[PDB]
Amino acid sequence: GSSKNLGGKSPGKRFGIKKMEGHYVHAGNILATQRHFRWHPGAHVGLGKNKCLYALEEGVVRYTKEVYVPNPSNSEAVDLVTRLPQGAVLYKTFVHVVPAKPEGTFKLVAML
Amino acid sequence: GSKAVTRHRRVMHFERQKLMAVTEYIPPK
RNA sequence: ACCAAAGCUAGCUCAACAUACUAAACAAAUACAAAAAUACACCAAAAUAAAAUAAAACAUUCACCUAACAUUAAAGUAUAGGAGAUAGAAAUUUUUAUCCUGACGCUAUAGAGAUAGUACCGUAAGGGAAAGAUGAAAGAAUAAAAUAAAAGUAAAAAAAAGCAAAGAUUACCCCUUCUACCUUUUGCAUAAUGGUUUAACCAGAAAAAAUCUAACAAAGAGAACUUUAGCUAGAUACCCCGAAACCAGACGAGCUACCCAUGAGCAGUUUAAAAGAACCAACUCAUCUAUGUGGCAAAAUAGUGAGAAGACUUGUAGGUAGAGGUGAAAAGCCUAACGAGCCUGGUGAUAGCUGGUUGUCCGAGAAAGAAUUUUAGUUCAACCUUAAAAAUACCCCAAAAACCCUAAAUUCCAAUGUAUUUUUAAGAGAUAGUCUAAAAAGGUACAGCUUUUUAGAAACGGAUACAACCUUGACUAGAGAGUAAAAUCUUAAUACUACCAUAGUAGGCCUAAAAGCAGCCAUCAAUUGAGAAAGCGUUAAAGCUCAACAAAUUCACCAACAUAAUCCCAAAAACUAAUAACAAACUCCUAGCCCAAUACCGGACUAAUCUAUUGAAACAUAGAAGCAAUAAUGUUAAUAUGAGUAACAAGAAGCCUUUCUC
RNA sequence: GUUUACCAAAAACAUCACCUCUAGCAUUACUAGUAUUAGAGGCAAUGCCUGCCCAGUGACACCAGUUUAACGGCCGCGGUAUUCUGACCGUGCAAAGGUAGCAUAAUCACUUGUUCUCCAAAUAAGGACUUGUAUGAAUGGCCACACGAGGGUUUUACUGUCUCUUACUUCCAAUCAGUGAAAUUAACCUUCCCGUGAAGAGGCGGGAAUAAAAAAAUAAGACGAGAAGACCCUAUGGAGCUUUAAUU
RNA sequence: UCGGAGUACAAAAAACCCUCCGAGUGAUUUUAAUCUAGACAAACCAGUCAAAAUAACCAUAACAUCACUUAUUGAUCCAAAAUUUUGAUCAACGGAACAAGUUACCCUAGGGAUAACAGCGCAAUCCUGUUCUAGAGUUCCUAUCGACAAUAGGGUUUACGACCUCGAUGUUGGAUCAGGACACCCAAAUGGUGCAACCGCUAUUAAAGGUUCGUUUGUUCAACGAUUAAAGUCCUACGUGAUCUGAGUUCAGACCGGAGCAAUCCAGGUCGGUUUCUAUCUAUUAUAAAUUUCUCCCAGUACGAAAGGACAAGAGAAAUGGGACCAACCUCACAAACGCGUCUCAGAGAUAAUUAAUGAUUUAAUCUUAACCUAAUUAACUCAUAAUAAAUCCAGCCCUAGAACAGGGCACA
RNA sequence: AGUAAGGUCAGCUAAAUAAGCUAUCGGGCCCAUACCCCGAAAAUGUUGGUUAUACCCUUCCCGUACUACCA
Ligand SMILES: *C(=O)[C@H](CCSC)NC=O
Ligand SMILES: [K+]
Ligand SMILES: [K+]
Ligand SMILES: [K+]
Ligand SMILES: [K+]
Ligand SMILES: [K+]
Ligand SMILES: [K+]
Ligand SMILES: [K+]
Ligand SMILES: [K+]
Ligand SMILES: [K+]
Ligand SMILES: [K+]
Ligand SMILES: [K+]
Ligand SMILES: [K+]
Ligand SMILES: [K+]
Ligand SMILES: [K+]
Ligand SMILES: [K+]
Ligand SMILES: [K+]
Ligand SMILES: [K+]
Ligand SMILES: [K+]
Ligand SMILES: [K+]
Ligand SMILES: [Mg+2]
Ligand SMILES: [Mg+2]
Ligand SMILES: [Mg+2]
Ligand SMILES: [Mg+2]
Ligand SMILES: [Mg+2]
Ligand SMILES: [Mg+2]
Ligand SMILES: [Mg+2]
Ligand SMILES: [Mg+2]
Ligand SMILES: [Mg+2]
Ligand SMILES: [Mg+2]
Ligand SMILES: [Mg+2]
Ligand SMILES: [Mg+2]
Ligand SMILES: [Mg+2]
Ligand SMILES: [Mg+2]
Ligand SMILES: [Mg+2]
Ligand SMILES: [Mg+2]
Ligand SMILES: [Mg+2]
Ligand SMILES: [Mg+2]
Ligand SMILES: [Mg+2]
Ligand SMILES: [Mg+2]
Ligand SMILES: [Mg+2]
Ligand SMILES: [Mg+2]
Ligand SMILES: [Mg+2]
Ligand SMILES: [Mg+2]
Ligand SMILES: [Mg+2]
Ligand SMILES: [Mg+2]
Ligand SMILES: [Mg+2]
Ligand SMILES: [Mg+2]
Ligand SMILES: [Mg+2]
Ligand SMILES: [Mg+2]
Ligand SMILES: [Mg+2]
Ligand SMILES: [Mg+2]
Ligand SMILES: [Mg+2]
Ligand SMILES: [Mg+2]
Ligand SMILES: [Mg+2]
Ligand SMILES: [Mg+2]
Ligand SMILES: [Mg+2]
Ligand SMILES: [Mg+2]
Ligand SMILES: [Mg+2]
Ligand SMILES: [Mg+2]
Ligand SMILES: [Mg+2]
Ligand SMILES: [Mg+2]
Ligand SMILES: [Mg+2]
Ligand SMILES: [Mg+2]
Ligand SMILES: [Mg+2]
Ligand SMILES: [Mg+2]
Ligand SMILES: [Mg+2]
Ligand SMILES: [Mg+2]
Ligand SMILES: [Mg+2]
Ligand SMILES: [Mg+2]
Ligand SMILES: [Mg+2]
Ligand SMILES: [Mg+2]
Ligand SMILES: [Mg+2]
Ligand SMILES: [Mg+2]
Ligand SMILES: [Mg+2]
Ligand SMILES: [Mg+2]
Ligand SMILES: [Mg+2]
Ligand SMILES: [Mg+2]
Ligand SMILES: [Mg+2]
Ligand SMILES: [Mg+2]
Ligand SMILES: [Mg+2]
Ligand SMILES: [Mg+2]
Ligand SMILES: [Mg+2]
Ligand SMILES: [Mg+2]
Ligand SMILES: [Mg+2]
Ligand SMILES: [Mg+2]
Ligand SMILES: [Mg+2]
Ligand SMILES: [Mg+2]
Ligand SMILES: [Mg+2]
Ligand SMILES: [Mg+2]
Ligand SMILES: [Mg+2]
Ligand SMILES: [Mg+2]
Ligand SMILES: [Mg+2]
Ligand SMILES: [Mg+2]
Ligand SMILES: [Mg+2]
Ligand SMILES: [Mg+2]
Ligand SMILES: [Mg+2]
Ligand SMILES: [Mg+2]
Ligand SMILES: [Mg+2]
Ligand SMILES: [Mg+2]
Ligand SMILES: [Mg+2]
Ligand SMILES: [Mg+2]
Ligand SMILES: [Mg+2]
Ligand SMILES: [Mg+2]
Ligand SMILES: [Mg+2]
Ligand SMILES: [Mg+2]
Ligand SMILES: [Mg+2]
Ligand SMILES: [Mg+2]
Ligand SMILES: [Mg+2]
Ligand SMILES: [Mg+2]
Ligand SMILES: [Mg+2]
Ligand SMILES: [Mg+2]
Ligand SMILES: [Mg+2]
Ligand SMILES: [Mg+2]
Ligand SMILES: [Mg+2]
Ligand SMILES: [Mg+2]
Ligand SMILES: [Mg+2]
Ligand SMILES: [Mg+2]
Ligand SMILES: [Mg+2]
Ligand SMILES: [Mg+2]
Ligand SMILES: [Mg+2]
Ligand SMILES: [Mg+2]
Ligand SMILES: [Mg+2]
Ligand SMILES: [Mg+2]
Ligand SMILES: [Mg+2]
Ligand SMILES: [Mg+2]
Ligand SMILES: [Mg+2]
Ligand SMILES: [Mg+2]
Ligand SMILES: [Mg+2]
Ligand SMILES: [Mg+2]
Ligand SMILES: [Mg+2]
Ligand SMILES: [Mg+2]
Ligand SMILES: [Mg+2]
Ligand SMILES: [Mg+2]
Ligand SMILES: [Mg+2]
Ligand SMILES: [Mg+2]
Ligand SMILES: [Mg+2]
Ligand SMILES: [Mg+2]
Ligand SMILES: [Mg+2]
Ligand SMILES: [Mg+2]
Ligand SMILES: [Mg+2]
Ligand SMILES: [Mg+2]
Ligand SMILES: [Mg+2]
Ligand SMILES: [Mg+2]
Ligand SMILES: [Mg+2]
Ligand SMILES: [Mg+2]
Ligand SMILES: [Mg+2]
Ligand SMILES: [Mg+2]
Ligand SMILES: [Mg+2]
Ligand SMILES: [Mg+2]
Ligand SMILES: [Mg+2]
Ligand SMILES: [Mg+2]
Ligand SMILES: [Mg+2]
Ligand SMILES: [Mg+2]
Ligand SMILES: [Mg+2]
Repeated sequence: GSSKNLGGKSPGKRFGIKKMEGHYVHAGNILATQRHFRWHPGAHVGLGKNKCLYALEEGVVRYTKEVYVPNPSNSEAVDLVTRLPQGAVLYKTFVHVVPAKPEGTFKLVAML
Repeated sequence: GSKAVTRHRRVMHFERQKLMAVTEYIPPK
């Protein structure tokens, strides 16, 4: 007969994880890009409008499993928490960047 | 080449045939 | 020993100088149909060049391409361009005369086409060759000297067997081992392409950026420019053959289509007929068949046919010319090819397409991701080559990477093992893939099928033969040695035989009839022993047999599956001792010059020419190029094979030229 | 009568006839003519006929409009007389809805339609039946005389066409004498069978056969020789023809 | 062209004329600024995020939101608008500023990279055999058949793939000559039967020989007439055109119907239409030892209620095929050749299915991949037998011998 | 096979404002029937989705239509 399926061709968006644990990253480097929320941002990690994770401070990237406390203004998320049984807590994975360089140091500029 | 599952007792690779012949069952004597 | 071989002149090429540029010969005849002494005339003319090509198509555009007055610079700048391809000035600058001119140009397939625009092929425009060799004397031809070396033959035919050879061997064969060579492909002994063989001739060319060497250096360069180590100079580079076509100008209607002039043919026979009537010759066309097919003939011969007083055949001569002529339209004919002639010029037209591409040796060495009137091609990325700089590359433990279920396993990373990797500067090729194992998809859970991902391979050994499977780190020499993959695969299977039968009772029900034996229901009971029945049978009965008596005691689940076409296919073998043996490009042993390859790239040497200096029985260091041919249905010339084969011709006798036969 | 000189001589073209169209006129055609003339075309004598349609296109008028012997066109759905058929009726669209005639034809397919005659036997031939839903009226329909190197069928007569080949002559042929060519050719010391293999082997593998040469024959193979396949596809390769392609 | 899910199971990437959903924009107001560290992605062109800093406004305020939110889009040049800015189903969506048909009148460069014919691969389709019995067969599975299903093999048909050939592998049917297979049509032997006999149905074994002549069609096929012991199936480049045929397909001409405004087109029909080759090599160029039908007879017997009606054995005559010959007839104008005419044509061994005897494993029985002996029994095949037979005159002439070369005669002829 | 394309009252048409004609049903006129006049009833093939429906899309079903070519 004839083909009925159309438009199935599309290149991948290269969504995935960029920096593994232990990689030394600087401020602005994109830790990971994702379609849905696969890894939630953690300490010293921002979040762009396209749900990409970028480090805010120079340091070492670390991955961690932590608890999830949703924003009360998010109606869908708080509803899921409400229906949970008393003995359960949500767990999500997070990406952290432990700072390495200190904020600054004091040096002698003038001795009057 | 043929599929993984066929209807005609797919002929094994010659190296695999030696494997099937050296791993036979020898009943105790 | 024939055929052949050798020679160095003829002359030519590119300049320079230069008079200033249609030669030589013109007695007579020369534009009547040229080379024919002699009569009232006409005579003459101009209209932009177009296109093949480039823009990967093609419409605007496309250098030079008729007419510039040059050189050093301004400058490939200003501008003009489907602003694409490419096209491209000027203002303003520079330039000292005459001699010193000859040759790192050829030597008879070269150099002009040339011994010559002559032979010869074309009606015409036009195309256009091959061809020379003695010596001081050939007024030394019983003449002399020289290579006796190409293919092809002769001297001298051949003796089983094989890409014609190698290993050898006392010995030519006999033995053993080897699927011609290029091109083109995933893969060719292939029955895919090309070549009969020999000689001669025939195909890589450019310097912007770069690397190597050198001069001078914050400056370099013999003006005009470039400059934050640069500038100047040298060296290192990019082919040949081929279309159908397109445009312009010439020459062709002596063949043929049609027409205008001027002529010439149609006998007999039949009819008041010279009626596009009738029979049949000359004459003109060419229906059918057979010979012929490199033929007698680039369209014919033999037989047979149609017209034959007309819209008919035919001679001479003239007219219409390619964007056209002509046509009783067949897209016919216009000089043996006309969906539009031929010749020359534009022309070395242009081809992503086919074929070809000439010495030795050595180093490293790539199968496809993305766009594309693009998938027969290009331009990028990856990979790779040459040179250079730098520091980290592979392997990589623990930790770490998602939410319903989910395998093999990947990503990332210290150690460790090992030398690899990145960056910078130059680059081309490739971008048409085949199978095996693994995970999938389409299909017939078909294909030597097709589309992707991971991995492997493309032995001169093994699977008899064999691109893809297995053994293998591809050097040279040896008449040494150890080993790896590996050589005939299993079963071809099933005997089951004694003895013996009687009770209630045709159990109830059911049905035409149901007596163990359609069905329903129940399944008790005599006898030590035997089921209200396991099978067969009867319309229903009867009857046979099997369970139970006794007798008696090898073992007994299961395992059976037709055939193809030229002629079956190593020969053969059940036991003398087997973790044997024989067996490679692997690995040891003795010496070394110390490890394969297609496209592309790198390096070292070198045959033969000329020139600058050496050399002086034929070379050395350098500088230059018409610098190397087993392959283009290659060119010219010469040789073979087919083959002494196909095919060709003269009537007889005699007294020789006269009589006979047709 | 004419045509594809060199594979088609015909059913093609031409042709007398009929019809449409354009032109009122002078020194080179038409024409030394003047609408009973002359050109641009169609269709094919004669005979009987040539039906309906200017909506579209074209032409004319160049305005309304007029023209089909100008290019061209010339219909559905549903019901209805016991059954069948459909005179008739409802409804819709059109510029009109295929009229006369002929017909399984040279006429898509169905197709070897059905039937009769011809034959011992008929996918042939002739005569009828006939929606041919794709026949059809000067892109002409239909009928007939004569004519035809056109195409098909039948009877009669003849015969080597054939059942079934044979005899004898001439040109070829083979031997002798003379002259002496062509396509072709990688090298060949040039076998058969099965198997293998770029999938059809003289050459590889496993086996068989095997003194060497000459002359005369038959054509199975050498994917025989001949023409860089005419079929097919590809090429940002050509050309001829047509127009409602683009530019002009 | 762009996005989402599976193929792509766990970092990324990853294809098909693969399987399923979408997009070529709306609604609303929070109308969303300037400037810069660092990165994801990627051939390129493009696409994406983004701290700090400045301005805006709670006076130390930057993510427009929702619809699977992911896609909702277009490069230069050029054109228009104020200079801010805008412009394409350029959808062939990395886009030529603007361009359709047909060629069977075709041409050129190439491709077996790519089709038609043939081989090969494969077996969907096709063919052949077996396993399984529900049932058909009055009762009765398998005398003859056998649904729903199982399994093995053949390579004939139409397909599928595009692997060898497009610097050519010539293509249907006939004519000639046939080579081969057996899944056998006839001829021979045999088992079973719903087999009395006759005529049949079915199965096993056997391939030496044989398998007709005509009307229509180009036909293979098929229908029909007549006959035969039977008019087999199939392979061989659906054998065979360097042997022939060209009616059909399959060029250029021409009509009819249809499609197209036309040029032209139609696996739609009709009429016409060049069939080349001198053989280099390989291969090859005569032994025989028959086969079938019909008649008569057995016999109107066997067998059957009757109707019907045999086999074996015996005898004879023809036909085809192999190999020969002219007395006659006939072809016949040579003394010969020739058919339409005449002549001749064979014994033994050996077997397959199947049938029977003796007999053990199993003291019965049982034809025995149990032994010994022995019997009835297809065709091939093999052989008896028959043909051939002398080594070494050969110039010349003749010949019923012959292409050449050979061979037989030449004493009485 | 593929593509194209349609279904609406009993029937045929036009619109989606489901209308018009006819048929069918009731009544009147006439001696009766028909004509004629008057009144009433009647449907969007099918499934799902189209803000909600209909003209649309989708599914199912019937039937219609073109093409099937070069060797
Ligand atoms: C099929 O017809 C084709 C020829 C086309 S041109 C007559 N066959 C070729 O072999
Ligand atoms: K070839
Ligand atoms: K080729
Ligand atoms: K070649
Ligand atoms: K003339
Ligand atoms: K001649
Ligand atoms: K190309
Ligand atoms: K009973
Ligand atoms: K004629
Ligand atoms: K009109
Ligand atoms: K008829
Ligand atoms: K004629
Ligand atoms: K032959
Ligand atoms: K494009
Ligand atoms: K198949
Ligand atoms: K071919
Ligand atoms: K036979
Ligand atoms: K040969
Ligand atoms: K005779
Ligand atoms: K037994
Ligand atoms: Mg993709
Ligand atoms: Mg996807
Ligand atoms: Mg595979
Ligand atoms: Mg161009
Ligand atoms: Mg080009
Ligand atoms: Mg020009
Ligand atoms: Mg401009
Ligand atoms: Mg010369
Ligand atoms: Mg020379
Ligand atoms: Mg010589
Ligand atoms: Mg040898
Ligand atoms: Mg090979
Ligand atoms: Mg190939
Ligand atoms: Mg290649
Ligand atoms: Mg070859
Ligand atoms: Mg080729
Ligand atoms: Mg050749
Ligand atoms: Mg330079
Ligand atoms: Mg041009
Ligand atoms: Mg011209
Ligand atoms: Mg003339
Ligand atoms: Mg006369
Ligand atoms: Mg006459
Ligand atoms: Mg003529
Ligand atoms: Mg003649
Ligand atoms: Mg003749
Ligand atoms: Mg004659
Ligand atoms: Mg005549
Ligand atoms: Mg006549
Ligand atoms: Mg002229
Ligand atoms: Mg013309
Ligand atoms: Mg004429
Ligand atoms: Mg014509
Ligand atoms: Mg024509
Ligand atoms: Mg000519
Ligand atoms: Mg060229
Ligand atoms: Mg590719
Ligand atoms: Mg590159
Ligand atoms: Mg780990
Ligand atoms: Mg590391
Ligand atoms: Mg390519
Ligand atoms: Mg592949
Ligand atoms: Mg494959
Ligand atoms: Mg392929
Ligand atoms: Mg790979
Ligand atoms: Mg080997
Ligand atoms: Mg080694
Ligand atoms: Mg018992
Ligand atoms: Mg059988
Ligand atoms: Mg053998
Ligand atoms: Mg060894
Ligand atoms: Mg190497
Ligand atoms: Mg290659
Ligand atoms: Mg030198
Ligand atoms: Mg040279
Ligand atoms: Mg040479
Ligand atoms: Mg040739
Ligand atoms: Mg050559
Ligand atoms: Mg010579
Ligand atoms: Mg010779
Ligand atoms: Mg010869
Ligand atoms: Mg001769
Ligand atoms: Mg005539
Ligand atoms: Mg002709
Ligand atoms: Mg003719
Ligand atoms: Mg009239
Ligand atoms: Mg008429
Ligand atoms: Mg006519
Ligand atoms: Mg006519
Ligand atoms: Mg009319
Ligand atoms: Mg009008
Ligand atoms: Mg009639
Ligand atoms: Mg008629
Ligand atoms: Mg018809
Ligand atoms: Mg006929
Ligand atoms: Mg006939
Ligand atoms: Mg008739
Ligand atoms: Mg018609
Ligand atoms: Mg008309
Ligand atoms: Mg007509
Ligand atoms: Mg007349
Ligand atoms: Mg006639
Ligand atoms: Mg007769
Ligand atoms: Mg001779
Ligand atoms: Mg030999
Ligand atoms: Mg073979
Ligand atoms: Mg061999
Ligand atoms: Mg051998
Ligand atoms: Mg001869
Ligand atoms: Mg011969
Ligand atoms: Mg060969
Ligand atoms: Mg052949
Ligand atoms: Mg050939
Ligand atoms: Mg070619
Ligand atoms: Mg063609
Ligand atoms: Mg292209
Ligand atoms: Mg072109
Ligand atoms: Mg061109
Ligand atoms: Mg032209
Ligand atoms: Mg136009
Ligand atoms: Mg990146
Ligand atoms: Mg900020
Ligand atoms: Mg542009
Ligand atoms: Mg594109
Ligand atoms: Mg893209
Ligand atoms: Mg462009
Ligand atoms: Mg034609
Ligand atoms: Mg060609
Ligand atoms: Mg390919
Ligand atoms: Mg063939
Ligand atoms: Mg084929
Ligand atoms: Mg073949
Ligand atoms: Mg099979
Ligand atoms: Mg039954
Ligand atoms: Mg099967
Ligand atoms: Mg192929
Ligand atoms: Mg060839
Ligand atoms: Mg035959
Ligand atoms: Mg035979
Ligand atoms: Mg048999
Ligand atoms: Mg029989
Ligand atoms: Mg054949
Ligand atoms: Mg034939
Ligand atoms: Mg022939
Ligand atoms: Mg042949
Ligand atoms: Mg013909
Ligand atoms: Mg016509
Ligand atoms: Mg004829
Ligand atoms: Mg014909
Ligand atoms: Mg011969
Ligand atoms: Mg011959
Ligand atoms: Mg008898
Ligand atoms: Mg016994
Ligand atoms: Mg014997
Ligand atoms: Mg003698």
